[PDB]
Amino acid sequence: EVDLEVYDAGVSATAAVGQDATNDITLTIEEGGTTLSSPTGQYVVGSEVDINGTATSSDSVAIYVRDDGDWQLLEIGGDNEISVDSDDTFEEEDIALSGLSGDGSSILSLTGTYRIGVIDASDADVGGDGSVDDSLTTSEFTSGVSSSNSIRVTDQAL
Amino acid sequence: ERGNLDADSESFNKTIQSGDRVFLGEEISTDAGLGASNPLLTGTAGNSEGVSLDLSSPIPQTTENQPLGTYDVDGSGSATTPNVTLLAPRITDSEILTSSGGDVTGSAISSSDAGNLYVNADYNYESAEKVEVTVEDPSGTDITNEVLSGTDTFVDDGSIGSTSSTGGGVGIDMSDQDAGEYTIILEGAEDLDFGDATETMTLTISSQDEIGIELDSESVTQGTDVQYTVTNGIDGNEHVVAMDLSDLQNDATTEQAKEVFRNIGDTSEVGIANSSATNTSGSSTGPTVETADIAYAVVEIDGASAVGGIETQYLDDS
Amino acid sequence: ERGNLDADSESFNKTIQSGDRVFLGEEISTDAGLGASNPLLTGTAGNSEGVSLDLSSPIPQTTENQPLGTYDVDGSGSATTPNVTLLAPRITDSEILTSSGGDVTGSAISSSDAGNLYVNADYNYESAEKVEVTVEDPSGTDITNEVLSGTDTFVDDGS
Repeated sequence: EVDLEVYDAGVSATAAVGQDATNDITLTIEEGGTTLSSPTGQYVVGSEVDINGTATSSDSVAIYVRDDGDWQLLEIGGDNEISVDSDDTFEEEDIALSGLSGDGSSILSLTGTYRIGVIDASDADVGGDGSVDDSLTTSEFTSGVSSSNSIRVTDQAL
Repeated sequence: ERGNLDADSESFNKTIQSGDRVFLGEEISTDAGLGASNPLLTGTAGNSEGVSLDLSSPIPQTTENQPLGTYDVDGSGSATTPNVTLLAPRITDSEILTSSGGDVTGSAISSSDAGNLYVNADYNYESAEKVEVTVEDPSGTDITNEVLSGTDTFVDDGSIGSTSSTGGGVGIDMSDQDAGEYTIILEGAEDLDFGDATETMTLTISSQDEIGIELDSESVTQGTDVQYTVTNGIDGNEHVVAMDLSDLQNDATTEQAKEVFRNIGDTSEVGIANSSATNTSGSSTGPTVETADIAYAVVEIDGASAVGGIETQYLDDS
Repeated sequence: ERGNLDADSESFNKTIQSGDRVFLGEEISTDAGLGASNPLLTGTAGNSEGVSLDLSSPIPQTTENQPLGTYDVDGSGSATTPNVTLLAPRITDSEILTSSGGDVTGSAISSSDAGNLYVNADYNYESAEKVEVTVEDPSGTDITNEVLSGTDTFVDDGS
């Protein structure tokens, strides 16, 4: 909870530290939920799917995949980010997760149950150039605003 | 002084001398000058003859009770002695231009590039009063001190097209502000702020969301022309809309592929291009339909969006 | 030149000479001519006497602050010397006619026969500036370059 205190007219800045406020107003500060919707539940290996989700307070978002270790970055392509509209919603076209180049995609190639999460631009190369180019660990991924959901990949039969 | 206002770092002066000019809404100063040495003035000719001009009081407006013209001390007569001509206050042209030119008024601009904007105007009243600039947020609050960058809120006469702070014009750094539609207000320093002396220039700030494209229809048949619009682009620059030749019908010819994009709208050139050369609609000299691989139409933008068109005729049903 | 605008393939000219005509919305050029040799002008008679005309600045409109009439260098006096008369800009009549006559403005026409249409107009300002033609679709987009056939978008007076 965050408060704002006003003071009577003519009071000085230094002398206003001790005098009580004439009135007040309070507001609450939390962090917005940035979650994914479509890459959840099931995924056929080699298939293409869109990236669907929402982000209340975000400008650039990145998608990471984890399996018994580091969160390997998934190279979605252009600028490795997705913009967010005024409706606090971000979307991407149909992307083949395993098809795309990068070591992040290589984890999802093999059949199993994994985890996929999204993170805001708060990383920014964990400090440095304005680009998402790292493999954030568990502490780094969790420290910023993020969310992850369980995903498993199934075999493809024509 | 008067007539050279910035020479003394003054935003205004009301010490009128003989033979100078006076505007409709002024408030003459009765101190030393032609405000205590000769407070009563009478018209000379035209509609203003006989009518009196009281300098000790504020001057009326809208060309009623104070006709425009030269004023004598004696009236219509044989004397040409302490003297005032009465003009009208005016703002003629005003624009918002980026650091390298390009009007951006009334058009949405990217927040990243909206950091070196300039405001310029031409006004009739340069001898009397400078014109103020006041940036207002969509909520309606004076944010001028936050966005001001230089020139001290005063913009000189002329100086339209001045892309540098050296010339007249004030720079505003609107990059930090959020997305919204903003209004820049221009008006005189003290008195000349009524109609025809003030102008509100609007400005839209919105995210640099990737260039937006929309179609008036998504499900169409062959032969039906479809209009495509490019949205949220930097004004004065040439985009390229591409067409993959794989979607083209196999039995098409070279001249049959150069007419997929029409010259409708803001389109500049149409044709088919390759990694080495291009074949425009002007002549069939570059790559052929089998030789080329892309169909393009370079399109500019005027304002916030530009519109083009396509011919869905001779397109694969997919 | 000025007064014979198409003689030099120019769409406009702002080099005013003595005794010529000037319209309400013009923007005089301060280069060689009567824009640097005599930038200050004063009225002669009628409602325009005494009123000044600043050629170095754009001229106001709607017959306010700039009355119509002849302007001297000396004002109402005994001099008839560098000189400007101020008229008003006007378009009087304009029609769309088929290749063999017949006005078709404001009336539906067949697409097959709408292939040799013409646009004509009469305007007051022929010495100063030509008048442009811009065809707009119902969606509101400039399609002039697609439908243009000749005359280079400039239509002459009369005709």
